[PDB]
Amino acid sequence: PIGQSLPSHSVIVPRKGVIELMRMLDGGDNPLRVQIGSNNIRAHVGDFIFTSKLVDGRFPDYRRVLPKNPDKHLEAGCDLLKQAFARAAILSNEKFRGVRLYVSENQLKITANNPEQEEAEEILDVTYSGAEMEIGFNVSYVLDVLNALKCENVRMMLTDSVSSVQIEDAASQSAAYVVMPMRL
Amino acid sequence: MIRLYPEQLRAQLNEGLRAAYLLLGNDPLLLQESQDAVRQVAAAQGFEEHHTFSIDPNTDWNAIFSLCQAMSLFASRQTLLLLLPENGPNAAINEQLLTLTGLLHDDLLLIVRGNKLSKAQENAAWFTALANRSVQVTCQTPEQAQLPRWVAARAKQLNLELDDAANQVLCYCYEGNLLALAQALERLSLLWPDGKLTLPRVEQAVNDAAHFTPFHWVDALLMGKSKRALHILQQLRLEGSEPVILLRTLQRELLLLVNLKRQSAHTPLRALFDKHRVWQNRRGMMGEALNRLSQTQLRQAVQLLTRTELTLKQDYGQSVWAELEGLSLLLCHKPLADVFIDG
Amino acid sequence: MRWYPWLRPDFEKLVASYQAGRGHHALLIQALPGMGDDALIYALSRYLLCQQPQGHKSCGHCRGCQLMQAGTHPDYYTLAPEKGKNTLGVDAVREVTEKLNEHARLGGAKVVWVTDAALLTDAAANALLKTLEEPPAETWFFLATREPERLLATLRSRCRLHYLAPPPEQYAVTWLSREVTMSQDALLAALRLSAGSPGAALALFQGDNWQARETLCQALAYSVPSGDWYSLLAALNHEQAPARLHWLATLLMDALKRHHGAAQVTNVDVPGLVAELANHLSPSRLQAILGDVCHIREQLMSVTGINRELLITDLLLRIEHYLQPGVVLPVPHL
Amino acid sequence: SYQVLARKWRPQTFADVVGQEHVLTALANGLSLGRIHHAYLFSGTRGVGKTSIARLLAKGLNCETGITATPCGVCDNCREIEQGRFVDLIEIDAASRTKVEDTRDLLDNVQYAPARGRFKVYLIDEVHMLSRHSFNALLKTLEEPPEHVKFLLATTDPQKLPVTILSRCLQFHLKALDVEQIRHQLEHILNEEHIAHEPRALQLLARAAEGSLRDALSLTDQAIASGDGQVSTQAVSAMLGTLDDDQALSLVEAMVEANGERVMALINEAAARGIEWEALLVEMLGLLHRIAMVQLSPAALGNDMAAIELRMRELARTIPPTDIQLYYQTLLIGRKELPYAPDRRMGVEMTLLRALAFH
Amino acid sequence: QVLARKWRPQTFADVVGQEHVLTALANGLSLGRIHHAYLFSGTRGVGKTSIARLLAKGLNCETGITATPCGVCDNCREIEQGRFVDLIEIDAASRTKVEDTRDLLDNVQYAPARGRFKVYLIDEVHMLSRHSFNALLKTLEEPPEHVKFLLATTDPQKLPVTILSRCLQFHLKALDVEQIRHQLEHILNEEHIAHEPRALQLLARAAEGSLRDALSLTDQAIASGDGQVSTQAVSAMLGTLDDDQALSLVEAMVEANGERVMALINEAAARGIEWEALLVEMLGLLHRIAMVQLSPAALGNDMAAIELRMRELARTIPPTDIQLYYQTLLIGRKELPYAPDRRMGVEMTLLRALAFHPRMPLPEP
Amino acid sequence: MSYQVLARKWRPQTFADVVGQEHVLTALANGLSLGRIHHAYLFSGTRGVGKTSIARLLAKGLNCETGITATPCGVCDNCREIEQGRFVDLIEIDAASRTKVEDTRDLLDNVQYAPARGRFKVYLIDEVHMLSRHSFNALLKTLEEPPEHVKFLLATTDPQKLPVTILSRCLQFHLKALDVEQIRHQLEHILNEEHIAHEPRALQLLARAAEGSLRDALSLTDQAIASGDGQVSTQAVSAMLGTLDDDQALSLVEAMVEANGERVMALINEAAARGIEWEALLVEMLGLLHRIAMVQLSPAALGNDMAAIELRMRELARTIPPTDIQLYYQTLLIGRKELPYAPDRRMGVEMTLLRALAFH
Repeated sequence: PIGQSLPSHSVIVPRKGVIELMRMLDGGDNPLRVQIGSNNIRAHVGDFIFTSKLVDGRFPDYRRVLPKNPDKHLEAGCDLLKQAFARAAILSNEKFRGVRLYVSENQLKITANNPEQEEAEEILDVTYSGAEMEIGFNVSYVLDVLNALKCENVRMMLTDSVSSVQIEDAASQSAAYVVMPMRL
Repeated sequence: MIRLYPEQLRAQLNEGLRAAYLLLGNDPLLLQESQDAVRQVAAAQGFEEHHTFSIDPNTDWNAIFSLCQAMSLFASRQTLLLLLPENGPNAAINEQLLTLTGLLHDDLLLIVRGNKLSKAQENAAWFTALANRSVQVTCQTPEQAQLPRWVAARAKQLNLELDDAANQVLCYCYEGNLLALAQALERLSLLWPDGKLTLPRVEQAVNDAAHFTPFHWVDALLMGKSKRALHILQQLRLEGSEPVILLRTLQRELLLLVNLKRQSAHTPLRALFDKHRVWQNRRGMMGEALNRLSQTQLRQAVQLLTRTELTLKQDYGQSVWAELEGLSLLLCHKPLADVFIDG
Repeated sequence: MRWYPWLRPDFEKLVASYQAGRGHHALLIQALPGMGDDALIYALSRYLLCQQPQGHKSCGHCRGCQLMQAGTHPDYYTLAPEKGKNTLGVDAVREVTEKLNEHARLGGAKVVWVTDAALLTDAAANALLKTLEEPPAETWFFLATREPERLLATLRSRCRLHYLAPPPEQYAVTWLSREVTMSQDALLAALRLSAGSPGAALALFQGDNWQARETLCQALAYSVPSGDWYSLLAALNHEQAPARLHWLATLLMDALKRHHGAAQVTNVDVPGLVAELANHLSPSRLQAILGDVCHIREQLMSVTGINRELLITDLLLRIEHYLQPGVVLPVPHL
Repeated sequence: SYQVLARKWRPQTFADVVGQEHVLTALANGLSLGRIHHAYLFSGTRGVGKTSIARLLAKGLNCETGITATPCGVCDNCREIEQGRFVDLIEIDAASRTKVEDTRDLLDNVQYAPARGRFKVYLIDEVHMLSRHSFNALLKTLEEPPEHVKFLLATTDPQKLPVTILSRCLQFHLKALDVEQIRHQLEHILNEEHIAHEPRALQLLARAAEGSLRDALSLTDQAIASGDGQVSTQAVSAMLGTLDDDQALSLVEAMVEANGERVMALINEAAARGIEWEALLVEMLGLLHRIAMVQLSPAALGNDMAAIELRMRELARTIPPTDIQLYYQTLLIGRKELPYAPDRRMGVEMTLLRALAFH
Repeated sequence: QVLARKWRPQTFADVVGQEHVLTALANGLSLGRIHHAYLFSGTRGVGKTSIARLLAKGLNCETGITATPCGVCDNCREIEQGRFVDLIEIDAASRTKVEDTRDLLDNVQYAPARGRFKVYLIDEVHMLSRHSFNALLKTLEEPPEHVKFLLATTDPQKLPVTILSRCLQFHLKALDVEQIRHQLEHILNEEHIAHEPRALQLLARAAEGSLRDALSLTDQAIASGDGQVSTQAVSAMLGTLDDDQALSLVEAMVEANGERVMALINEAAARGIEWEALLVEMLGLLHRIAMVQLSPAALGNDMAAIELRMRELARTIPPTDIQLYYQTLLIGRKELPYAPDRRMGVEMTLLRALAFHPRMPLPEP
Repeated sequence: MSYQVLARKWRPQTFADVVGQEHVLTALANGLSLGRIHHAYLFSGTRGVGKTSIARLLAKGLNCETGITATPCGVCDNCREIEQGRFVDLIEIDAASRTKVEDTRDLLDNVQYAPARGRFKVYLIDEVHMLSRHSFNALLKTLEEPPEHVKFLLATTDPQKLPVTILSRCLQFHLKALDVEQIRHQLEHILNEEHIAHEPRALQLLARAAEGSLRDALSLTDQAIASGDGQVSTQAVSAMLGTLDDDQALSLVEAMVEANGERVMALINEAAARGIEWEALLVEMLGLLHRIAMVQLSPAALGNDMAAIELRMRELARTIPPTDIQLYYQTLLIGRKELPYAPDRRMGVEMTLLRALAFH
């Protein structure tokens, strides 16, 4: 939410940078301050001065990617889920880690099978109204965000049906995250 | 650097610790023989730590200890077989070769088997500081000529009589193939109870671990024996021979025949058969073919030879087997003449 | 090679054009890379990468230029062939290319120039199609060939060709002459023999090639009457056999020219010899023969496992066969 | 750098692309109907319209007006299609890639279904490059791929491309483009361009575009680049090395004159300018063809050697058919064999030599 | 759509020709002369496979072992449905590994779980690595008395001789335009889809004995169109005319025509149709004529009635002429590349034949 | 049901078992029985020599339970063990995964281990030529200074991929091709003893048909048998030989030379009927002509392996003068370039052949 309205600039930082920056935050350092320049930006954190030339070119869209009607609210605990999810993947598809979900309403249900025999099953809870979300996605992606999600009530806004599910912190909206289903 | 002939390897081996006993030569029988003699006497000489480690064309190098006082968990000198690159040690190699020369080569008693080095390698510093301590053992093969001699001494390796009548026939037919000839004498010795060579006996069973050279055919051709040469080839087939070889070798002789035919039709036969080459025995066959083979009729033949060569070699037509039947008679022109459409 | 003066005007247009973005960022310079294209190319990058600054300069100054001079210009690439090959592989390509999707990395435009695009590979080339066609930002691509023939068409669909013939023979000779002593006939004989390309013309006088040219020339004059060609095996038997094979051809051809009445020769480095060919040989067979000289020249290059010699020899005999009657005398076709 | 036209000349509708109606129609037609294959094979010359028919189709599938004969211009999906980014659509150059590796990965992502698209449409071009394995791997999903997924194959050549692949595509063979189809389209194009076109050059280019609209278009960009503005004849005739001269017949004649020198000295200078041999060759050949034709009928020709028609005629009749065939033949073989010569200049000399030796 | 796939065979019914191979299969299925190994080689039109599923389904049912043209029980049905257990289909994709072969070797050990025999089935084997070939020498050499390996190798050439010495070879061969034509009609009658025998012929002709391919072509006709299989769509998207055109011209050349020939020259140039198609077309006919010279035999399937033009031509045209021309033509073909143009080239080669006509060449002065 | 499967035995499973390949078998036992055995050896030779069948016999006499005998020992179960892997002292250690340097290191940590049954460690390493350069440093270690107990028994069918050092290092025995009679006889008695019906001629056919390999002989019997209802029937073997073979050029050569009209076409049609490449068929014809043309410039032309067909080649040759041979040859050669622009090579060929007619 914070920031300024103060101009954004093509500040497309790489992959690496963001890491050190991220590093330059933690509570620690000074607060992170930015001169967002297209040019470069000039970041202030630690005894450093971290500065990129920026790759200048667009950064692909990010509003569309939100599910089509992410709306069923799958208020779960990010953690529990993150656990359950972790377990389920094992005898889920072992390739893409594409767990398939059939979140029983208000509960949850998950049915995973690793093609290669086996199957994993969970029963968890998600305050989820609206009929089974019946969407599977790459659990490999997911957990990542659960965990980058410091928020532990994460409401998912899905459109129940093998379509994108937005997950956001339920608790704020900061972290809003979208992954996409697997196969059709 | 001292060149030694394998049979005299003991001279330098024994007398003193030669650093790099460099068995450059190529007769495998000779190389093998020069290798094991150093080793044997090396292993005996407290260098039992004996390892083989090639020197790739690759920079290679590994055990470059040559003194460091690292051991006393397993102290001793060791010895290091280097199989050389194609032409010998290259850079990196040369380098780390020149290092060893520089040091006690302690624990790295050099045994460099290989081949003849390249010149620049031999002028390359490493091959400069080995000198005077190393031993080059020429492991190069007999001429046709020295071949019987050798062969004859070599008989007594097997102690069996051998027959020099046979020796020759071995020297020709195994002209230049010491190793297999050595094994030749072995298979048959076993095969009989007696295992005594002599020519009659070596006819009855012939070592099927030792080749019947192109010569038989081509020479048969020299003569003009346009059937003889042909038969040897029926055999050269069942035998599976790569045609390349036959071509190669045939090419060798025939181009030699051209050139000698240019100068021969006015220069006594066979002198030139050895003023160049053309074995002794061939020389006759060969002095003939110049007279038989008049350089002109000879031209079209080359044109077919080339033809086949290309058929093979660019085209990988494996019908060169049939192309030759033409050529035999195209070249020979029969034992007489009988030159015909090319193929 | 080196930058020669005759690379400049090409450059200017191109940079002009480039600067005007009329000049397409692509570019193809026919001219031998032997007749200067490389330096010309790189002269361009020199500028182009530093963003094209000044109207047209090779850039002596510029950070781009100098960092490109240091080469450390990341923008900068030299993009030679791959060395695990010797042709400019796909991979080589894949890289530099993809680095340009990260924009400029130290500014100025990039210039990513192939040294001799003549030297590209196919996975490389195929790879390069889309990049040479499609313009990435600040990219000025610069390619070099012996001749345009050094490249594929689909590529050239998009090559903004900036032709560049050899400079004229005269100049190509004067240019050639400066640097190799031996008569302008040898310069020219050679130059001419080079399809008039200098860069190409020059090489001849190096080595014992042009001396062997002569050498060869001599043995042959003996060969020809004598019907011993076989003498020539060596004169032409060489790593430059094809070249020596080439030395020879241009004379055979000169003899057929005499066979069409034609003073004109491409080896003006001796006309006597030329005459005698025609002289001892009917054109039919001269002509037949001329074919084959190259053909061997080809074969020496084409046949796997081919005895250079074997081939050099067969030929002599066979010539020798032709000089001879009855021995049917071709003319080349079917 | 600096922009091209070729692309910029790529369709939005069937018209932008000249020809292949069988395909245009085949396309308009497919599209409109449920005759949407998730396997298409556009096989035509590089941007003849192998790539153009693909574009139309794309917009039409991811026409946000469904599947439509024409791609219903604008649709977001349609207009972004020819712009960067467009999730439904994922396009590919299998050129840079040769690896199978590249081929494997590709099959995996079809799963992820857009969070808003309507056919995850796949466009492979330059597939030929890819290795065998790369090829064979595609058969699997050409047959039954997951839904939305498509396989618009465009190929220059479906030849480095197995039977089974073709067996498993709609192959809309885009046939080639008539010089005129080209000239025209160009003529149309260039003129739209501010810079004065240049007919001569238009033709110079029309024939020169090599049946591919893309190049055609390319040429042009390039002609401007080095003509620094404006298409003019000369810059293009020269640019093209093209001899708008009758030197073809000149030499033919001088061969016939038994004239050695004239024929030869002329080529050599031409070689200092490196002048195109072929151009020169094709022409000679043609004349001969016609002349003989002029023998057949000095009318039933569909000859365009009219300026010299009389010359043709003249030749045609005076020289027996036979010999005409024969001239024609000699040089045809020499042309064949021209390149073979290590100066280029050398190969043509041979051709003519042999002609000149024929007379 | 994939009518190529869809229409594939599955019963003995769906196997055209190779009745000998069916008869044999039926037969060897009756008296136990079944050997472990079978080896189907042949075209991708009949499918190497189809005939295998038929064998398979004939090797095990759930009604014992009897030859069966069609599914029964499950086993057979399955088998053909690509559902049977002992089925174990052997193919390739990006797959070209050893590991694949291994498994097969392993089930040999096993006795059929549902089958009366284990019923493995390869398609074509030639994409796999060197190893897997040899791996089979072993198991093949000595196989269980309850595991059947039904090999298929389009070419038995791929397969080693020791195992091949042992194999019951069956070869599938190519299918006629007529049979194909006969077919496509039938199939297009099942999925009633318009066609015209000429379009069918044009198609049936273009297919390359691969019904599967004949079906690929029919597919892009239907799509080039909107489901039609008219001659234009077909002839255009195919780039091919009809023999008559040529024939009419040929009748023109023989007859030395220069205008007629010029005409049909242009006729061709006008249909946005190919120049050597013609050349080709012409050499074929020459030959046919010439065939018809010797026996009242050998005439086309794109002529059901221009037989007479042929008979005729065979009769009236001295053999000599027929060779000259076929020849003049053939050279056209080869040289056509260096031609300054295919049409000219085409034009010029006919000028040649005629300039050289063994009737008379062009006006010769 | 594969019925009988004889392509597993009747390669040398005993020192005497197979009556072809004696060249090796004889010196093998004189060496072995006697103590004059080497540390290391080499086997080679074409398949069906029982390539391996030899190495295994060597280990048995080392490891027999009748000492070091080359004497058969069947009551010696060592001996039986040895013929299988079962013998501890026989290691059938292969070579197809012993090709990295580490694969071989291990085998040498086991050259510190004595014959636990036999009297030689016999490491039977077969088909060797697959090893990396590094692997080849390390095997030589136990040769150069040799550990006797281990015997390394090497089989290959490519002795070239093993360095001169190693070769010089090893004693090589070379196994040859089996001849018509070798095979025939081996079978004749073996099947005579195996209670198997051998219609003699089937042998000679099969014997003739494949010479070089004993193994082959039995694989072919296996099909012959399946087709012969358990029997090596001449019917079976001719049948089998027909499956795998068709000659359409000899017949064609005859028909085209005779100027038979429709036999040529008939044949061309048959040649299409049971397909044959038209190009290959051209070439198949070409070669026949040459063969006759050579039978006329040398009976030697027909090599000894050609005895089988000499009679007809001879006779074709002699019914035809060679000029006409080179005339048709000329025609064929030309035909051969027609196939490509030939609208069909069958036609191309038929067209070609209809030209041969005119020269009869």
